[PDB]
Amino acid sequence: DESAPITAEDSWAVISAFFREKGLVSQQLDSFNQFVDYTLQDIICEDSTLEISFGKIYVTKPMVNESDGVTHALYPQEARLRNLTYSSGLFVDVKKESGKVFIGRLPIMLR
Amino acid sequence: TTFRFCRDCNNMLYPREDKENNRLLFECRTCSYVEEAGSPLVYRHELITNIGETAGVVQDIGSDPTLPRSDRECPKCHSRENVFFQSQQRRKDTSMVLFFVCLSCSHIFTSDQKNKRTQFS
Amino acid sequence: IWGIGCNP
Amino acid sequence: LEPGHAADQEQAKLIRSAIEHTTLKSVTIASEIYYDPDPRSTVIPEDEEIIQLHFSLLDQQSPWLLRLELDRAAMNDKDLTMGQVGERIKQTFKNDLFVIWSEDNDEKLIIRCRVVEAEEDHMLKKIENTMLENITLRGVENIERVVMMK
Amino acid sequence: ETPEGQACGLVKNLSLMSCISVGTDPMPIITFLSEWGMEPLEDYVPHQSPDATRVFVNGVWHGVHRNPARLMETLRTLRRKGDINPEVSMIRDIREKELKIFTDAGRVYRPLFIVEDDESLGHKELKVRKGHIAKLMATEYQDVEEYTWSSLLNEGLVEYIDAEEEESILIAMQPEDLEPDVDPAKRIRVSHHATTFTHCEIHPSMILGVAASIIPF
Amino acid sequence: SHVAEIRSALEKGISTLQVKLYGREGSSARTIKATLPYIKQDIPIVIIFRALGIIPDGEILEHICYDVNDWQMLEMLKPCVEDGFVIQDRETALDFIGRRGTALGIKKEKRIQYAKDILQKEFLPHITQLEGFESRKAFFLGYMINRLLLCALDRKDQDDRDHFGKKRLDLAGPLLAQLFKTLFKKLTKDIFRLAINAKTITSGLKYALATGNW
Amino acid sequence: DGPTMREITETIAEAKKKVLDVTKEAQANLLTAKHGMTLRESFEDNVVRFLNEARDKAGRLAEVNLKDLNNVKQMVMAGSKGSFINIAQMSACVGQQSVEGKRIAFGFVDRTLPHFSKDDYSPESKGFVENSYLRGLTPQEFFFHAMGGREGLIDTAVKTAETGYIQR
Ligand SMILES: [Zn+2]
Ligand SMILES: [Zn+2]
Repeated sequence: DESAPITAEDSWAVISAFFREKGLVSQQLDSFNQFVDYTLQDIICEDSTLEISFGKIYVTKPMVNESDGVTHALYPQEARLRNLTYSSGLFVDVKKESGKVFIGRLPIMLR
Repeated sequence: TTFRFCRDCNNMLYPREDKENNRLLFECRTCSYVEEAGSPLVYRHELITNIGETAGVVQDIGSDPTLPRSDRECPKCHSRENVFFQSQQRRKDTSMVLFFVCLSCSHIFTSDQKNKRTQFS
Repeated sequence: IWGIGCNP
Repeated sequence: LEPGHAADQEQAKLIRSAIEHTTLKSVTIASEIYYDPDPRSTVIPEDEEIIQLHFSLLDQQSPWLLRLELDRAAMNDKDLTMGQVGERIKQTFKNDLFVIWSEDNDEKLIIRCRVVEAEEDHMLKKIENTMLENITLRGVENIERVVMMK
Repeated sequence: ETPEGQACGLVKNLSLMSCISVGTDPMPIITFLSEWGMEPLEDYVPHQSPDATRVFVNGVWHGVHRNPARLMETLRTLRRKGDINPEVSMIRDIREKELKIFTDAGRVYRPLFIVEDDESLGHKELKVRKGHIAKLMATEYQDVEEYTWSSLLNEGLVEYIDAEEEESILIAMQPEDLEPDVDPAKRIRVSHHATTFTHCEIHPSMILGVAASIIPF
Repeated sequence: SHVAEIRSALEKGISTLQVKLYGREGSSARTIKATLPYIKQDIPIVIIFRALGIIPDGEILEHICYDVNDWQMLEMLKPCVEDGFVIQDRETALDFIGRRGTALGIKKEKRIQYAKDILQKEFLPHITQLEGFESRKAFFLGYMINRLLLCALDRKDQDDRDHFGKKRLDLAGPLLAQLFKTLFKKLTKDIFRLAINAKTITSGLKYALATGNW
Repeated sequence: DGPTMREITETIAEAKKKVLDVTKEAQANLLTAKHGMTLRESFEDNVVRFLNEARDKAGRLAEVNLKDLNNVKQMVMAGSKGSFINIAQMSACVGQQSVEGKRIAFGFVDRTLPHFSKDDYSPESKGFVENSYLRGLTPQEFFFHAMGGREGLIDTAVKTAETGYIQR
């Protein structure tokens, strides 16, 4: 049929659907994704100041600085073995280099 | 048991007495407004009370899914579609009596067989 | 876990 | 229980009521204050019978009336008469509260009291409270409940 | 699952299917509410409109509403469609004359099968039907449209419920409890049923966290 | 005997409020007073309504007691009415509050001004912190009083502090926002003095995560 | 062998009937209070005694059916572990869960779980576990049994060390 009530067996298909979409640690991912995508910007508009006014924020993908050096991308394996922080840099468009400014490094939650 | 306010101020009225005629008045203390009492009952305290027993009996009571339903014939329209709840007072001292609401007609009835109420709360 | 005045 | 009783469940019952602490709060349905100015002559239809009476003339006193309504069930269960409760209120405010009450063969249990310008209902809502909370009718001061067992 | 000593019942673990509200801006909802007959609180004269429902958003009393039934219908339809974010909690407390909305972060919720009449048919049924299950089983099978968890939310089949909203629903344990000898070896069950079910559990074994999911029987 | 409490927060987008029943059953005149932040007395709730521009007994009781027929709740309020009887208008109400947050040298003008500020910004801030929103807070505080009373009158249970519907689990996101906010507040503090120290931020984010210290 | 099973099932069905008959009673307002106990208190008291003596006699029914060759019954007879209670929960009936000495409380508004209707004081609703461990618990009985569970764990955790302190 179609249509067509579900048996209790059919539960598990619904559940597999849930986990296929979200996996086991979705409250970690989701929360941190919220922080980055919207909450982070929000914090920076809740200031300025006086005029210096902060505008848009960008978060880079994970990079290491230095040695050296010589800023290059950082993979978790390398960060783990070499005792580093898996962070990305933060940058803000400011009002009176070109034309953002480096304000610190954000530890990035994996995946 | 019922409260009156100034016609002018909408402030509370307080009981005075006309001595030489022996009657009860309420005066305002914000102007000179006065009126007779519609009743000598100034104040009442109920140690053992029913008020609030049937709180929450609202037009939409039946579209409430968490409420138990039964078959007891409504003593008014004789309809057998009701919801029922126990007493909404939140005393230790309450009975375990049931209050029903007739979903066809709005009528409140009880399983209380020692019933000395007419209207509820 | 048994009954009142025994175990929870 | 005293040697030689102890089997007499009814004597146990008596001792229970003599020991268990009971205040007016334990026995009262409601308290009300009325303006009821003619001593004399009540406004309450139901109290004319009790005002009848006295009946005396033996050989004052505000228009305000405090009126308590007592539960016969809780009264019996504590071996309390009208005269007992009445006399107990009375010898708390002795000569500065006028007190009468409906009788034991009367159908409703009723205590009426008057303070013997203004203020005064309250001072009287206080008296009301000094009554419910702080008069001891029967029993002993800390003893909140008493259960019999065999 | 909780530690055995000092931490007992103070460290906890989330059950397999719970998630956590991440927060959504409440303004579209507040806006919608006024379009829909929510009298502002500078209008509310109680002695003069007593049966009114109190409307709260994130703890704010924004106003009052004279027919919450219809408002609640629409609010439910809107979330089941995706027009209000599924994460948003909406509770009507009928007897209490209160309708409460929550759009803030950190509310813990779980999904359940929605139950409707139907139609039809009819008595009350789950809105999931075998045709939906097929599409799931067939999107599973490949590894054509993806029929995913999100499809189920969007088609009003399944719905998120926080402990607060959970106050106002009636939940069937087995889907079998939505219909109309006894094997001695089975455990005894007690239904009633019921006829008034709004939701149904996906599977009861879902109250367990990760550790306990591993224990047989 | 009883308290009604709100801890009003902001999204954004702190300041707790307590409505207290000075009572105990079988005690005379059970009044209700509110604890406002910065004020060094509990203020009789009637003075607060009058501070918000709700003046007649009638309208204040209206905000609190929504059933005209509920003489029981109404009677629990007479002592409140008597409690604020000396204050008969908004200016007087404000001074009364103001004086309780203000040294004795301070001029009437500014006293009142202080009480307006507190009521605007420090009282029930989750409703608003701005400008002419007094009707909203009056009804809200009326609401709290209602809830206090329904409990004092044995009509509702006291609230269950272990109900999960009323907890919130903070996670990576919100935890990091409270740090980041503080750490952005330095740098943003600082600069009131290139020439941005990027280390302010990197270090504190990393400190809190390295040690578990919020 | 149940036989015993039929009898145990029927023993419990019996106590659900005494509990039902007391509910109807107390809902008519016929139950009389005792002295110095509420209606509700003395209602609960009756329900807990019916439920307890049902559990009790269901466990007894199981222990008589155990035969001499029965290994558990042999441990018992020898005195080497465990007790009546053990055998009874396993084979007959886990019985009443309880937090703070009462039946499972209405943690939701007037209900213990959202699968019930409001104002339901039936055994099922308030945590009588009807099934033995053998038959396994229903989800409701599972949760209520965890509730009772935790209460015991917490009390174990409060002595360790409340007692290593008394002894000192
Ligand atoms: Zn006036
Ligand atoms: Zn009817």
